[PDB]
Amino acid sequence: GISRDNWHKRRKTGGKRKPYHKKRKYELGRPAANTKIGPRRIHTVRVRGGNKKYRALRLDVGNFSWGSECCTRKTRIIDVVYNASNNELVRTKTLVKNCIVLIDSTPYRQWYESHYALPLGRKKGAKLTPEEEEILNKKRSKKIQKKYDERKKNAKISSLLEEQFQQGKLLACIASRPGQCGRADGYVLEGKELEFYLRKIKARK
Amino acid sequence: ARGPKKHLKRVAAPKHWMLDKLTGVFAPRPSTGPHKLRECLPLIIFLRNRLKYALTGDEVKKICMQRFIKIDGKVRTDITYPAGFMDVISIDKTGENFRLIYDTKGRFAVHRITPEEAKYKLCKVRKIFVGTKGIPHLVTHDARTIRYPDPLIKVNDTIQIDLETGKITDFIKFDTGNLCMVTGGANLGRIGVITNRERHPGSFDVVHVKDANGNSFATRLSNIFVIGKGNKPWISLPRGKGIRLTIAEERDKRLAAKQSSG
Amino acid sequence: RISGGNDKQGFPMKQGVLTHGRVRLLLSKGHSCYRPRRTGERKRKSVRGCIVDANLSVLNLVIVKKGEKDIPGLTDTTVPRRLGPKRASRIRKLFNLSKE
Amino acid sequence: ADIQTERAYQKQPTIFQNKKRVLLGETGKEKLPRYYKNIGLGFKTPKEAIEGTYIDKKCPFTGNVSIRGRILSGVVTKMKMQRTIVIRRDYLHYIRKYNRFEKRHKNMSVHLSPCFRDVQIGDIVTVGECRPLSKTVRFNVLKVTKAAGTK
Amino acid sequence: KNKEEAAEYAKLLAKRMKEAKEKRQEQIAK
RNA sequence: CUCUCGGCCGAAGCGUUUACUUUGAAAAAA
RNA sequence: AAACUGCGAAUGGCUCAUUAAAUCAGUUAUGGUUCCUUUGGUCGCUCGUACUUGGAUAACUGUGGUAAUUCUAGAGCUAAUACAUGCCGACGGGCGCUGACCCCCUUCGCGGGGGGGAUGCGUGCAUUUAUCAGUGGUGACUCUAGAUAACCUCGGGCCGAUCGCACGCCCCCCGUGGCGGCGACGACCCAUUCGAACGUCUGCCCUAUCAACUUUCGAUGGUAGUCGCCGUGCCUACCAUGGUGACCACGGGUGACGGGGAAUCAGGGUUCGAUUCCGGAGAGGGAGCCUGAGAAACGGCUACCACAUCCAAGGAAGGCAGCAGGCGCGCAAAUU
Ligand SMILES: [Mg+2]
Ligand SMILES: [Mg+2]
Ligand SMILES: [Mg+2]
Ligand SMILES: [Mg+2]
Ligand SMILES: [Mg+2]
Ligand SMILES: [Mg+2]
Ligand SMILES: [Mg+2]
Ligand SMILES: [Mg+2]
Ligand SMILES: [Mg+2]
Ligand SMILES: [Mg+2]
Ligand SMILES: [Mg+2]
Ligand SMILES: [Mg+2]
Ligand SMILES: [Mg+2]
Ligand SMILES: [Mg+2]
Ligand SMILES: [Mg+2]
Ligand SMILES: [Mg+2]
Ligand SMILES: [Mg+2]
Ligand SMILES: [Mg+2]
Ligand SMILES: [Mg+2]
Ligand SMILES: [Mg+2]
Ligand SMILES: [Mg+2]
Ligand SMILES: [Mg+2]
Ligand SMILES: [Mg+2]
Ligand SMILES: [Mg+2]
Ligand SMILES: [Mg+2]
Ligand SMILES: [Mg+2]
Ligand SMILES: [Mg+2]
Ligand SMILES: [Mg+2]
Ligand SMILES: [Mg+2]
Ligand SMILES: [Mg+2]
Ligand SMILES: [Mg+2]
Ligand SMILES: [Mg+2]
Ligand SMILES: [Mg+2]
Ligand SMILES: [Mg+2]
Ligand SMILES: [Mg+2]
Ligand SMILES: [Mg+2]
Repeated sequence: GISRDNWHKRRKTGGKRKPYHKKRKYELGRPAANTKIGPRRIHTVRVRGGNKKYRALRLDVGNFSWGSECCTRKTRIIDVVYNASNNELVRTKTLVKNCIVLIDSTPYRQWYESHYALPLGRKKGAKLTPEEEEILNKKRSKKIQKKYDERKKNAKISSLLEEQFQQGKLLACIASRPGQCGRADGYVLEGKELEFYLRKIKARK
Repeated sequence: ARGPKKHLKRVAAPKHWMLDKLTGVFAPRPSTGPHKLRECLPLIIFLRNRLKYALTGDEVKKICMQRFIKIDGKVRTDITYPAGFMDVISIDKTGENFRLIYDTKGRFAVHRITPEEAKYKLCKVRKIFVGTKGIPHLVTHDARTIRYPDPLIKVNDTIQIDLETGKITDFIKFDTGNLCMVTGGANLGRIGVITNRERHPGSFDVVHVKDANGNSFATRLSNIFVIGKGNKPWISLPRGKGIRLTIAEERDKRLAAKQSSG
Repeated sequence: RISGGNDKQGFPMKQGVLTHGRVRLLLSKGHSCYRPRRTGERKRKSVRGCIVDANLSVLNLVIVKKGEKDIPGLTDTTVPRRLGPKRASRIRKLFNLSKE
Repeated sequence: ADIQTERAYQKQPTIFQNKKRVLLGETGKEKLPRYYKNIGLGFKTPKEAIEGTYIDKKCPFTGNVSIRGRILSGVVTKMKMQRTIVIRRDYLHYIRKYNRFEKRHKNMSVHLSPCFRDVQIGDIVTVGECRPLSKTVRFNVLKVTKAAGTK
Repeated sequence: KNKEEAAEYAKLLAKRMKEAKEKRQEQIAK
């Protein structure tokens, strides 16, 4: 079938070579796993040595890490925005390694509000729900309030991430290969890389 | 081929087995085990060709299936079991103990040992690595893995193992002035004292050895096995003390023995 | 109940195929009308469809509900003896035994 | 800016450049810590590799490659590909029948790291073996020495 | 077996570290 | 061959580098 | 006996058609991969019906179909180390975060400190991602080991519902009696053995009446991906215009499988090597696959191409370059 050998290629000088053996089992190849966005659907593949490869065909969730805060959380995947290799992958919404995607921001906001006890992602209208009020304005003792006030010194986030939190969606990059391991894992974009990808996305439109 | 090979042509067998050409087409292919195929001695070869206990391969099986032979204190019924360097073979039925040691000709010799000596063996440290939970592990030349070794033991050293419990009793460090035997190459079977070690980064190291009579030679680092500390070995030596004679003096010794015979 | 049958060439009927005639199917382990000789072996075999037609050598039937009278060859015969259960739990289930 | 020329972001994989810090340490300098390693065998790391800002995953000093095998030498002949050059190795082959020699040559495509600059055609290069980096490249430039005509 | 081996190696490692530190201290003091 | 650092030797740089010759090691049996 | 289950059938044997930096030989590398089996190491390290759980299938007994096959169909029974499902115990706790409340110092007092703590979440080894610090080793790791936040695929990683032989010691006891010795089988993961697979350097016969070749359909290199057991134009997208060649590229021929070797030879050399050993390739020619640790296997399967067997014309079955043997071919080669 699909063979990824080296003897069907031309030589360095440019002349062609005559093969001396037919296709072998260990030189085989398999059709690509075009992973889309939807309810989870994964097929297992029996590979050389008796091992398994998890061929993810459909994925909708994955665990992403906020590196600056070191906060890893499991969040759903919403859409694909940018792809360096080819723009056809963006149109068909294919999940591959190093593609830029949009993920939900709710678990990160919950962790941030439970850690620093500061508002985040809230509108200027100051509308609130009592659960969030008791999460932020809880009655703490002197020692615990002392730790929280000290934590409030380091509570500061760049304007780009704050705007993304206001929008409700974050930009992330996938670091795992969905077609090989069956899961879509990655990290939240931030810093110079976030600016680079924002500029690329804006220029694409 | 499409997979592992299961046969061994008799002419393609190692030459230190001293097999003859006209007996048959095949030779006993050693089973997988602690020692390499080219550096072991199969149990059948030692049991019928060296000791003359059996005449055919069937009699070797009839001996082995009576659970008479023990290798390193454990009963082996496989007739092609790979037995290698510094191994102990015990036959309780006849009360005999042997240790596989190369002679000066590079062949395994029938070397009888005291039953007290048959309780331990020497091993060469091949690998040192830390495993899960920060536990050191030591891997020897005969595939033995030992947990929690002495922190001072490094690679290319020698450890003494008690065959009953399989635990280290003591060790010899790889330093100049110790006693070593060559386990491979052109100087296989020679015994001497390490003189100096040459280090070649990215390549093989070369070690110089000098014997009792003053003859000097060199080998690669992988072919050296430390036997004893200083000039005193920790095991019993074969008839030849590890000194290789030239052809002229072998002829002289043979003629002297013939003259004194009769 | 219609169990199966064979057409005039002796080929058996398979449940899945919905036709009046014969087809050729690549059969592997776990399929009816085929018995592999090697592990992983598959073979192309001719199989008659499941739909009952007039071109059948024999048709198999299983009685599920009994009628007014009983056929002299089929029903009036006494039931034959058969092997009993071999697993202990099935013994207990058949004879309503307790743990004691 | 000058480094970012591809559709994908060019980053050093083993360096985390998004570590947050106080506003006082941000004003000082935005200087990313450089990743480099000693390749061994007595070869020294060029100062341009340590102090540089280029990104090259195939660089022997700042990339993910391992130098093991044979160490060879050649003369630079062509510099027209991106980050890889063509060198020529000359030798003599002995013919037993005539007791003489004949001149022979080989061409090698080797990878050239951005840390090595001011490399001209006709200077000596010492290369080391690594894993296959492309269809025809198996060696990486380790040292560059100038020609005899250097002033 | 796990417990006994762990305890024995803990004792041996304490002995080795103490010996090394003592020798280093003697070398530094001299 | 060369200072330095460590126990006359040990480490490190050697050699502007080769070609040549003489050693040594690794080199299936038949 | 038969049948289910497990293993082997990928070794061996035959031939030399293809194949000219290809195969192959010497020399190196995998710090860029997989590995049945043997040997050794782990296997209460997880804090959350068990005195043994479930449904079927053969062999067997009966009824049949077809001219025909190592074709099988229906009905009645019954097993597991087949197929599935699932606990107890160790289990007392320990450690990370959350932390109402309770104390002990200084302070006139706020304030500045030091402890204890109920209640909640997580926890072991493997898997995927992100971050932090720097036990043992290499010439060199983005190595090994450690810490932190999570994840952990229903086409699902481990954490024993298996078998044999000798059978004994203990209790407020005669019981739900408790404990115990050798083995066999199985299993996640390391190490080892047998390898396999991709790489590095050098090396091959004639031919210019073959002088330029490669790049539309990857040719040379870069970036990101896909696929693969892994490294790589192996493939994809976007890019640069590269790469080879009188030191003979490219093309053609070979009555070319390559070496260890053989004949002849003063010293040089010439010719041969299908052939018992080591590598390679093939099973009439191509191609595609199932199972399995390992095959693009052919005394395995599926098609096409060429031959070719039985037939009741509806269908069924093929591969001697394995041992004998037969036809043909030829100057040319043995016993069913
Ligand atoms: Mg071929
Ligand atoms: Mg074969
Ligand atoms: Mg064998
Ligand atoms: Mg001559
Ligand atoms: Mg040889
Ligand atoms: Mg020879
Ligand atoms: Mg069977
Ligand atoms: Mg098999
Ligand atoms: Mg034969
Ligand atoms: Mg080779
Ligand atoms: Mg690899
Ligand atoms: Mg293994
Ligand atoms: Mg039935
Ligand atoms: Mg099972
Ligand atoms: Mg680690
Ligand atoms: Mg790539
Ligand atoms: Mg590329
Ligand atoms: Mg020839
Ligand atoms: Mg030919
Ligand atoms: Mg001559
Ligand atoms: Mg002559
Ligand atoms: Mg030959
Ligand atoms: Mg030949
Ligand atoms: Mg021929
Ligand atoms: Mg084949
Ligand atoms: Mg054939
Ligand atoms: Mg034929
Ligand atoms: Mg065919
Ligand atoms: Mg198998
Ligand atoms: Mg085939
Ligand atoms: Mg045949
Ligand atoms: Mg065959
Ligand atoms: Mg024949
Ligand atoms: Mg026949
Ligand atoms: Mg003749
Ligand atoms: Mg004839």
